[PDB]
Amino acid sequence: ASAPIGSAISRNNWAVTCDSAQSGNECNKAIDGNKDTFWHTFYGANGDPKPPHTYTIDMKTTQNVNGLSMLPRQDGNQNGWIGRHEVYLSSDGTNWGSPVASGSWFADSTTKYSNFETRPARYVRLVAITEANGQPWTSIAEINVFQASSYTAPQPGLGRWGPTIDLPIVPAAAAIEPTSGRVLMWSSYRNDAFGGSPGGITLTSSWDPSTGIVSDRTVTVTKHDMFCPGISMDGNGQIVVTGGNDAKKTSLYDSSSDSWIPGPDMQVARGYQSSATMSDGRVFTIGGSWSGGVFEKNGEVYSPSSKTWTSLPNAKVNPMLTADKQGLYRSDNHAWLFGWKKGSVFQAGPSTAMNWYYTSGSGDVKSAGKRQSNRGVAPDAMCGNAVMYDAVKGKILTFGGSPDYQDSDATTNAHIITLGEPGTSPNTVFASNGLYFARTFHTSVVLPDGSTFITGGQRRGIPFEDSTPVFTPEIYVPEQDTFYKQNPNSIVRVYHSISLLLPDGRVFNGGGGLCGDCTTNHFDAQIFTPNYLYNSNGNLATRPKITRTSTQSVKVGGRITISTDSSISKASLIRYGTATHTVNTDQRRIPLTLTNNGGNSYSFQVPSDSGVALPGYWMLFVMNSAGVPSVASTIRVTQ
Ligand code: NA
Repeated sequence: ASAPIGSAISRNNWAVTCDSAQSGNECNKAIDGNKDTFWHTFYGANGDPKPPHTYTIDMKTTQNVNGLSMLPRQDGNQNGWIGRHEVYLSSDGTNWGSPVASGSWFADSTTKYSNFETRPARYVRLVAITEANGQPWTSIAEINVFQASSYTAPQPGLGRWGPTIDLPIVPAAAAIEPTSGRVLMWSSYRNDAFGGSPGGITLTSSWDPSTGIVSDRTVTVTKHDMFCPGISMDGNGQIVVTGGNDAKKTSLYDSSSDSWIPGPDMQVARGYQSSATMSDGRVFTIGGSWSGGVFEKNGEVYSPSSKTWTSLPNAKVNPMLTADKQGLYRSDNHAWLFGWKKGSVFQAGPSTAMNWYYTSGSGDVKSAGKRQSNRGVAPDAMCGNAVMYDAVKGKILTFGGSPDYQDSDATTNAHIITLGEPGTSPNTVFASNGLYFARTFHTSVVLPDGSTFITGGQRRGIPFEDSTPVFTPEIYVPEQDTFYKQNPNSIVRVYHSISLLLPDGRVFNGGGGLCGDCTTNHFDAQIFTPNYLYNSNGNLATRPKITRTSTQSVKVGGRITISTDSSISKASLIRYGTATHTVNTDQRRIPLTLTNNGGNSYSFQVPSDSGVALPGYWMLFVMNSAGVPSVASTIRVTQ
């Protein structure tokens, strides 16, 4: 199950309108209180009018709406089950504006919801754009509207949440398809659960920011249930998904062909391990005792060229283990890994102990010291996040998490780690005064400007429970060494949520749950629009445009020339991300130094070090003096 974010509104006084209704299947059947009676559009003898179909509610009064429920026809028949939909609010009944929520509902008879940010409204409208099976009708047994306890206008200058994207599944794993710009999400063998999988199947779903279409697809070709895996975008631009429910499998997603390809089996079966792309396009993985057994799982490395997994037994997991109470089952999970110089992998935590992993010969691991500051040695921060916001200066921001995977209090601790040469002890200091809010299970993304957006989580880690939620996101401004609270959202994002940067510079935040019958499944996502996209008036700012790119594929050391429509002040490269269970080893930012060629023409050099400019796909963003970013240009960086 799922749940609405508010309280059901009294349907006493309501006035409802439909595009059609078959006698017996009248509009009002939908708000009668009887799950046995439903509204149904014309059929048979009345004809079969295709969708869109519409349900308009006049609540007669103004309420703080925050959601809606749609209980499908419970008579064993599928006819009229809403797939694609859009929800609109209106204070007047004429001017609706943009949908507050849209996406697709899974084809089943469970109550479906639309949770959205609170908005004062008198009129509601649900548009059924499609029928779950491609049929013409639309049926609704019961429809409810929810209200917030109160309404608080988002404050100016602190970004905005919305709209909500409804999905058929809990997006507990997501990636950005670099070629398409689509957000790819996967759950498990089921749309709402992982437990009891026969393995070999994965439900996936894609959201296209450009069209707003949510398209779903079952993957079986790779004979893998991709729940609880390792994710890395290799040197080739292919997404490497490893283990999880099918502990030894590897599945390869090729954005280019929009296809899933079976990969080689890992040497060791793992679940909940982290994997990281190396300076040579290879993928390194270590740990993962959630599945495939609980024992010391040393490193192994994947060669996209030979399509082999090679064990690196001397790349020892032991030094990176946290002191988790549940033991190894959790202690080797979600390592904060970063591919660095010369085939090295840096492990920034969660363990207090940081380490250098080497991939030559049978591997090696060297101690890089302890995460600490003037405030002390940092404790284990299981499920804390780690973001490399300046790969040129080797700057990594770390924050939140807790000593144990669950039933532990989250921290406010935040640190800056500055990496040097592999084998050396990096410098670590405290970040400002730490987070405004302790959190675990939160997610984060590095934005075009080098700031880090941090959202969701809870104060105390209790998987599948929406307790002690943090609704206030924070942004860390490196230049200022300051954290800034942003406008709060309304939907809890704890265990199993994700965040990804979209090519347009907005953040996609979604998921949480995946616990079957629980009422904590969130079959949605929301868009956060950072303040850099607005002007003072609260309207959207005008964005520089990249009118030209000399090439869309460059070698490390390579030079790119672009023309813009306006004079640009700054530019950055951001590696395409992948995310699951707080881990995102693919994203990183490179601040570029621009050569002003006159006539709004500029050139920049891509770092010559493939351990900085890890190969794969990147997004190029230009900023005007105002600080407004362009939408990204996609650049393939090859070694
Ligand atoms: Na009814």
